[PDB]
Amino acid sequence: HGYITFPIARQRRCNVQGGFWWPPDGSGIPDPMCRAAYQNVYNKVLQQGGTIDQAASAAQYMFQQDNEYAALAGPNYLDQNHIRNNVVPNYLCAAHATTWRIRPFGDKTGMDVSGSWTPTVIPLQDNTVSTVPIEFEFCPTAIHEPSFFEIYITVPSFNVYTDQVTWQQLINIFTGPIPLVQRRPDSQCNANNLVYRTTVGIPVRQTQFVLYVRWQRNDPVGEGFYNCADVIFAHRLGINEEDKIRPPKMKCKGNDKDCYHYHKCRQYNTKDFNYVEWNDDYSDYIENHTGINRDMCDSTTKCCYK
Amino acid sequence: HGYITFPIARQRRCNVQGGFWWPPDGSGIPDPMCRAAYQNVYNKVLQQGGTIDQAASAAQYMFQQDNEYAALAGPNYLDQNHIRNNVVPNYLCAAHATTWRIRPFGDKTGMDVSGSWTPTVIPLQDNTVSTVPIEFEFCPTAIHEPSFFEIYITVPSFNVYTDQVTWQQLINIFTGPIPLVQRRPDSQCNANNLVYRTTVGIPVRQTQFVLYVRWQRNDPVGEGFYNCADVIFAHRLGINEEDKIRPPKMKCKGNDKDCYHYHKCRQYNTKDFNYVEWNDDYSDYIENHTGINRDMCDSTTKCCYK
Ligand SMILES: [Zn+2]
Ligand SMILES: [Zn+2]
Ligand SMILES: [Zn+2]
Ligand SMILES: [Zn+2]
Repeated sequence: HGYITFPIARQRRCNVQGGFWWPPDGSGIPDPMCRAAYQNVYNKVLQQGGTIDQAASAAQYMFQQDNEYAALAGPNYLDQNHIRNNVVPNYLCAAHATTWRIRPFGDKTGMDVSGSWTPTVIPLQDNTVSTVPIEFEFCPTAIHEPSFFEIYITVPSFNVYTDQVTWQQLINIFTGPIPLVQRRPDSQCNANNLVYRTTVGIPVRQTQFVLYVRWQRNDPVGEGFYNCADVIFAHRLGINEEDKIRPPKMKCKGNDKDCYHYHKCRQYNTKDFNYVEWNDDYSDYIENHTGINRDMCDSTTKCCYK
Repeated sequence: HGYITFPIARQRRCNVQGGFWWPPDGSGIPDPMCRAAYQNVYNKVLQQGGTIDQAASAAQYMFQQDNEYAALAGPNYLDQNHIRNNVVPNYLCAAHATTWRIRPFGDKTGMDVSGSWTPTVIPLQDNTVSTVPIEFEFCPTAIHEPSFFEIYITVPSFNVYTDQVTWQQLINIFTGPIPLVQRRPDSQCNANNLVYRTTVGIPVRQTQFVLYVRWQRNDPVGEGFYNCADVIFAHRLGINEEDKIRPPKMKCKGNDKDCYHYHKCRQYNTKDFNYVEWNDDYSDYIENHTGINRDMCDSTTKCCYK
């Protein structure tokens, strides 16, 4: 049992943020995607003749079990076609938990909805890097050995706003054991003294992407843990350094001066231009001249029935 | 002569924002990409033995001539291979103006630098749309007829932060005459009573992209006007509606109430979680455990020379 702590797993972030214990309808959950995830399981149980308590119990079970996003593979856990077709065929972010009446693994299908899932923002040092190394931290709340990990990244055409995570949209970037090490005082994990920690080069994406992490136990039970992690790279602002022409080193003089550890925790207006007023009228232009409901003729054409 | 007013052309936005007349080194330009564009032409002239005035004159000529981002094609303006190889082979956003000593068309190469160019933000009604109609507005400051337009969009793999706009990264989405019509009171154009206005379905992009607009005169001179326009679609926040399970219409009662024109112009904290303090420590985690300078051993390992 466990979950990704860095980058924080989707279901882990929803659990830690809370507000899901009361009210029972999930209206206290501040994140809209964690709220929509809760409310989808809640609403689904109600549709199937469940009571408010059975609906709230199934939705709360999905959030509470953030360390048990699991599926049993049996003794044939190394068979790729067995995992992709029988163990986790779909509902990848839920680890194929689709039965609210049967626990384990209940119904965690709320976690596979598409939309604006909050990501870990990784800033780029330079916008030209091909890969960014990240030190993955997997938090085991229960210690299980022997075990191995598989880390996947979504293909560049995956869209988190509209797409379900599928095996056909995932690229394997890691496979093998991850050594069990001592947590650092820094650790995002607080279950025991140990973590799974490793550097993985993450291929750069110009869009929000998903990192799929499978933690498989090498045993006849074949229990595997599957987690979705939402990530995004922040681009560095300014000119690309390689395009920047530098001035020659000069020394100048004249009576017109205009002619020549810790870190820090409207501006575009000039003496010859008012950006605030211009950008407000330009925002209005965007609204009325883009989309299926844009102004075409009504502000210029008058008609009557003859 | 003219420039795109909607979506605002790259060189038009830099000109309107101002701050480029004084100081002569361009330090008064508020937008970093307009400033880097100015300073690249300024610095280039200085490197070639130009004086501060010849450097400031060439950089100011690039900004001032926002309606003359032009190239002469000659009588064979319909020959695609003549345009892509001889007329505008490179420096597409500058309309291949590479000579500061010779006017027209001077040096406008500052406009082809890569980086965080400010885009027109177009909000999506739904994140599942394939195309978004926009009403293009081309502002003619000089009226020229007969003439035609070609509108291009960049390929999905184009990256504005690092890539030069090339013909190999552009997809033609419009070709033909655009009727000359009366400006609307709404108009972003203020040169004369007329504009070029048309609806074009813009293919959806999940990243910042460029719209390349070529306004060609049908005449033996074959003067063409070429403009880059930076654009981005804003995604709608929340759950994708198609994934949303709705509750059944119910009527409830009990003593615990928790159980059941014009428009408008920290929040994620709950009674059971402090997000502000958690998200500050998590931002610090990102900084120290991502990138080539992340902490690996130094906070845990002590060494000495024997
Ligand atoms: Zn376990
Ligand atoms: Zn420092
Ligand atoms: Zn003209
Ligand atoms: Zn309204």
